[PDB]
Amino acid sequence: SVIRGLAAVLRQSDSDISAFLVTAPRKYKVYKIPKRTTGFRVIAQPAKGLKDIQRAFVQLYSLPVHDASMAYMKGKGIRDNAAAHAGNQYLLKADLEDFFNSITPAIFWRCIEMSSAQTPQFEPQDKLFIEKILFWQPIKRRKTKLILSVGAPSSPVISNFCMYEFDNRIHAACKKVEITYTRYADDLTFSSNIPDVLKAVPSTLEVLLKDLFGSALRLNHSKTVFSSKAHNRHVTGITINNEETLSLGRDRKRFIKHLINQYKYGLLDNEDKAYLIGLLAFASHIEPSFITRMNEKYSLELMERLRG
Amino acid sequence: TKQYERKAKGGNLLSAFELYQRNSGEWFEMCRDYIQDGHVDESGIFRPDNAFYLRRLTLKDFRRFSLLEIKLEEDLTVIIGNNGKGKTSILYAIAKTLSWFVANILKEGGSGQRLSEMTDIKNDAEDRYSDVSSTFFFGKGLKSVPIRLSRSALGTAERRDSEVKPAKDLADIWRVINEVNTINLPTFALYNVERSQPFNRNIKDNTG
Amino acid sequence: NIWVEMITGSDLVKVTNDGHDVTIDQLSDGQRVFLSLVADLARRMVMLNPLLENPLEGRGIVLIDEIELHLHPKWQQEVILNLRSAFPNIQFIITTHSPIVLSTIEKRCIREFEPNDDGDQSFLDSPDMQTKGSENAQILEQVMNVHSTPPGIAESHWLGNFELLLLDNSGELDNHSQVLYDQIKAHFGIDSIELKKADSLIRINKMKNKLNKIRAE
Amino acid sequence: RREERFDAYSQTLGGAGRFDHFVEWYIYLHKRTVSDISSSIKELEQQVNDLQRTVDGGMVSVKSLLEQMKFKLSEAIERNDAAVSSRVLTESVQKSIVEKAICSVVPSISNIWVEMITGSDLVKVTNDGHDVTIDQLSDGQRVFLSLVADLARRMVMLNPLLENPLEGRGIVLIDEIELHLHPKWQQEVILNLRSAFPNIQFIITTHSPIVLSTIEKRCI
Amino acid sequence: SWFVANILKEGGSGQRLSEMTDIKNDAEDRYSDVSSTFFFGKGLKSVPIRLSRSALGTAERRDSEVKPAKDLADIWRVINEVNTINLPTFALYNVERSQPFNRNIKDNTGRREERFDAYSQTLGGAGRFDHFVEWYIYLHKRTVSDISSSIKELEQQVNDLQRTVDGGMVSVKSLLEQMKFKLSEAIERNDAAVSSRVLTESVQKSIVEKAICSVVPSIS
RNA sequence: UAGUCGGGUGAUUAGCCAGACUCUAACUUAUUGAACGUAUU
Ligand SMILES: Nc1ncnc2c1ncn2[C@@H]1O[C@H](COP(=O)(O)OP(=O)(O)O)[C@@H](O)[C@H]1O
Ligand SMILES: [Mg+2]
Repeated sequence: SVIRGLAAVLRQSDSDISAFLVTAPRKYKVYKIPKRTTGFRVIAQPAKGLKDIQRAFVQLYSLPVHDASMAYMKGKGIRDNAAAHAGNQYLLKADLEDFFNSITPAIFWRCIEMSSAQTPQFEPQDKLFIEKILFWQPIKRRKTKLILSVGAPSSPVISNFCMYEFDNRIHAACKKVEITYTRYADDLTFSSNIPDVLKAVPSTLEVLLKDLFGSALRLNHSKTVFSSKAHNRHVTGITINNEETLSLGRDRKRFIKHLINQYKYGLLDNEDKAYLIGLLAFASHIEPSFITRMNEKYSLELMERLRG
Repeated sequence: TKQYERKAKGGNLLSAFELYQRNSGEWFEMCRDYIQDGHVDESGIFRPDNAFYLRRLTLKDFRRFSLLEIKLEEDLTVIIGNNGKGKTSILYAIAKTLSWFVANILKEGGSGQRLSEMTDIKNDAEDRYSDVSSTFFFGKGLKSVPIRLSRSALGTAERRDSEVKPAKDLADIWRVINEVNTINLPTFALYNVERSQPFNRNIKDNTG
Repeated sequence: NIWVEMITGSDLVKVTNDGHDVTIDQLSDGQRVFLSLVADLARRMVMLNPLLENPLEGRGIVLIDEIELHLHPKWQQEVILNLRSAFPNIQFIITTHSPIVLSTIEKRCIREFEPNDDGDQSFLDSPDMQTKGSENAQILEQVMNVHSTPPGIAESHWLGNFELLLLDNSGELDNHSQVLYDQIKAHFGIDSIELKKADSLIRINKMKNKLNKIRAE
Repeated sequence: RREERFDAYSQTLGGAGRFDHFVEWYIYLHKRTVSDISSSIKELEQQVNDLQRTVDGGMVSVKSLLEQMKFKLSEAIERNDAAVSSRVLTESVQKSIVEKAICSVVPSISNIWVEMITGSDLVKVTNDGHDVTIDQLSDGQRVFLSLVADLARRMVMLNPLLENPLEGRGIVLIDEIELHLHPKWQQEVILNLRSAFPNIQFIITTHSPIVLSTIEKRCI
Repeated sequence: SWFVANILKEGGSGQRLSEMTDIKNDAEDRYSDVSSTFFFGKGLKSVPIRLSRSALGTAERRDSEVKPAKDLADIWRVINEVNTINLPTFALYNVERSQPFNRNIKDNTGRREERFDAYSQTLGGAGRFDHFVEWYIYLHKRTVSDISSSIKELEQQVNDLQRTVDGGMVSVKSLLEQMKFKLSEAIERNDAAVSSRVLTESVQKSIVEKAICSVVPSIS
């Protein structure tokens, strides 16, 4: 049935879809992307044919996603995520370990079985094809190890779905004690105006993770961080200032001003100029007031020249 | 790369070092100044601009501890309690972590010490593995150096991996910069109760 | 003082210890162990910090277990101050059982296990009491949870019991209070702290009672 | 060699004890308690009798084996007789005495026993309510355990005729009694030692005022 | 040493160069290399091996390159495991070979009989003449003894013991099981010896005697 | 006191100036994929 649906969407024969899917878990290109300091991240992208199938699958089958999930959501982003916590004085961050690669076919099907909201029903015959669509085989010789890859177009949707019940439970629990909760992919954020309520949250998380996923999904204890207005608070790269407003942060703002000054004296190369323009677009989205101030500081004409 | 250039010019030590390695003058001097710059305070004491210290330690299912977090002082931390509270365990955990810096200052890709599979996993831990997580600080250009030592219990099929690359990366900077132009190097030492030994003047070491 | 003598025909390190010239082998275990620690640390710092005017102002992390090991109380009162003065940029992480050592250290530096822990505590914390400059008796009771007098000795309870007896008999020295007073006097002696405290209790209670009588009239 | 009575004098004045000798001896005691020697003699007697019947039945090939088994039986009887001849406390009683002494004197230890784990004998302790190996004990606990264990072993070996062998005579020297002990333990240590070993002359050195608070000035 | 280690054990490690003694004191590059090239027929004209060591604190490690030696030694080891083959001898005889002879020769534990005892201490410098004497006496005893007579005797003893257990003496079942195990072990050793395609002890003796007499002029 | 937030200045990732904050307590991250902002059409 899944095959027939995909074939219709992709205007291909059932037979050619089925044939392609036989070795689909191996149809990934692996490459490295440099980290911002030292080292590399390893990325596995599906082949073009497989990407098309994955997108078609996601189109055909709507899986439930909690409102606290901020990542990969139409019309939502890092701004919305940060804004959710901007009014609270105390902040807690937690992180899940090896998030995408921890999600296996077993977890996926368990979540389908467990799900409260209206999940698509799959025929047993289709289950094998679905596994081949959604999960990557890192080790050629080990046919039994299938995992989600970050680089696949279906991985965001599947990961959000797998966290649906988790998000439901923790959101409900937090709401009772006046804690704001949001999730951006593997990044969990908790904020409150009440002192000392946040201390209990990490233990609660470990119990819930064990309940829902056993030992498959775990908290990264080194990445559990408490903060307050006494210290720096940031949420998904956005600084929350002490006036309870979203900010790019002083250092980033000073860097942008530096670049603008260099541009004013015709010192920016084309690459740096392009970079500056992109960063100003982002700045306009996060902190429009900053753009106003730059217009005042540097002459509207200069800024328009730059952005034109 | 342009990205590394920006970070390095912002004062990031790792980026400056990466640029030095790829282009192998300016970047070398940046790295060396980061390590060597300092001033003499009002009391006549030299103070490095970029201090090096352990900020935080976390122990998970290690010996007596199910999950324990300690925040350390930059100058002096004193741990107190009754016998059997795990005071020595804490120092052992730190010393093993520091062994990874020492190994890599001596030798590229040197190996530090390990947690014991026989003794170091908590006896009644449901998960049969232990973690020692440490975060070190090295000035405002390298605010976080995270290390994790891990070990699974003897005869467990699933084996838990240590994460030591950040230690190695920092120790590499010290080693390589020193090789080109001499720098001052950090001292790491553990003095446990074994320091009480009988003295023998006559037994002389021929190992270096 | 410390120096090398070669003149006997073998290389000997000698020290002036308490005004007497001795070999290292002649030092007490306490002195030798402490000397060993400092000597070793100084050697390493000198070797690793050749560009500093004072190489002992180098960076590093030093871990010391049971800093009071083999040290007399007198030495315990100086050890932390001397170490920090000699190595001003080292991070020291120390364990101790000594209230005397704790009396020389600020509460912010102290991390203290909860007494009934059982290894499920999440975060270590500083004591409530300021330790630096405090009396050792207070540190014992407030920080280390140890009574000022040994609980397994009967005589340790006598002054407490004496006070209770005084309070039970409206402040008057009855037959029972007198017996115990005499026992305290006999055991601890005429100029003992314990007896002086007892005497003080008698005097204050007599005065309190006199006030009470004046108020009743 | 650890079962020989005068092993109690081995390295007594060397300064460290021999805690390793204790462990060996204690495991030995455990094995003998679980397997009595007379049943082995009875079993060996039965085997010798069965082998003698086979030799009497014409199987001359097993005569060499019979002679070996008779030798083993004679040796077992001799050991039993020597044990009987030494008028010694039973191995079970010895074990119990030492266990009680350790648990009474060492505050964190409530129980000590020998487990057969895998294919090796391991001494285990209940320390602060948790079961651990000796190697898992803190240095302070181990050092003090070592002292008491060693002393108790020697007393049991040297005082076989006493109902309580720890009430024997002797002179024990202890340098820095407070070594590795928290103040709470320092308040108990002298009382516990004197209670467990009432007829030993103790000559001790200390830097601890807390220890001195438990002692009469005449002893100082 | 690298060939020997890997013939004996998969992943065996040979000897490394010393940082203290093997590196030239005034080496500008602050590392040392020992490079060797071996030949093994026209199929393997070049087997390169490099032993390397860098000084402490150098910016780059210099590691040894030993894979070809290990690969070749693995061929010898694996093929030998399946079907016995002839193996290469490696030996060093230093001036240390001149040393006095202890007459007081050790009892046959049975290590000297094992084929790969030939690689024991082979590159130590002195040989092991003591091992020769033990092995040679062993060979003599086996030659004077009949082959599988112990097995035949053990076979007879197991048969006699089996008859006793069949006759209703269940007490000797434990002894029968022990003797059956001994018999099986003896047969297995015999079979392993048979399986290992090895020369008879008589022949081995003869070869060695002839060698000694031929090479050493004063010895007939 | 320290750390933190950041309005201004400053050929400007620096420095300096002004104002503020303080649950034991941020460590600024990752693409070509996904989402968002901008550009193109
Ligand atoms: N693997 C383990 N599992 C459980 N408890 C352990 C384990 N290892 C050690 N312990 C316990 O931890 C304590 C060790 O104390 P230690 O680390 O030496 O601290 P301290 O020096 O303060 O006495 C003892 O109480 C011992 O029973
Ligand atoms: Mg992009």
